[PDB]
Amino acid sequence: XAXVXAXV
Amino acid sequence: XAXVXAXV
DNA sequence: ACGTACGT
DNA sequence: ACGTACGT
Ligand SMILES: *C(=O)c1cnc2ccccc2n1
Ligand SMILES: *C(=O)c1cnc2ccccc2n1
Ligand SMILES: *C(=O)c1cnc2ccccc2n1
Ligand SMILES: *C(=O)c1cnc2ccccc2n1
Ligand code: NI
Repeated sequence: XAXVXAXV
Repeated sequence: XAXVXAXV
């Protein structure tokens, strides 16, 4: 859920 | 992610 | 419900 | 001259 590299 | 000239 | 982010 | 960055 976090987006820091993928954002899902 | 390393910062030695951009640091991202 | 998954990998992105740069230039001296 | 070099890899760090999280939860909905
Ligand atoms: C977001 O909160 C989150 C948490 N765990 C995960 C596991 C795998 C893919 C995506 C995820 N996203
Ligand atoms: C993004 O691509 C990415 C990959 N690995 C991680 C590990 C821990 C926190 C955030 C991350 N983001
Ligand atoms: C940092 O760890 C890192 C890794 N690879 C990259 C590729 C392109 C731009 C920035 C980057 N940062
Ligand atoms: C910073 O500007 C910079 C430019 N290119 C690089 C290539 C390899 C390692 C570190 C670098 N830092
Ligand atoms: Ni470059």
